[PDB]
Amino acid sequence: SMSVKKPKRDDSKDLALCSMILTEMETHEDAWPFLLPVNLKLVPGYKKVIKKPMDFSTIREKLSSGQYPNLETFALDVRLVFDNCETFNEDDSDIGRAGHNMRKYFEKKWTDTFK
Repeated sequence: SMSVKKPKRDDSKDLALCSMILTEMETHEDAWPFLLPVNLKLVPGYKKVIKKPMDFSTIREKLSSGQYPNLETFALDVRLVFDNCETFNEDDSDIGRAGHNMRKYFEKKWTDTFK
């Protein structure tokens, strides 16, 4: 509350560390469904169904231009990529499986780096 603060967690490396996690996600062999925005002209149903599209290239641009206020807003956009994928793709599809694999990969790096 006013003039009463918990001790200061060092957040000065968060930007660099989220960049490293994102590089590791970008270079994973199963990243290909997630590298670029879904083409809304060429994929029927996507525009109407997926209210907030997100992809790794869009996160990389937001990261590089100071559009994440903190490391939690960064994790929210990564998770959004996988939540969108589960909404649109069957679990038993190449893209569906890719999404589960990447979410697992992300969540481990996240815990090991920050928790």
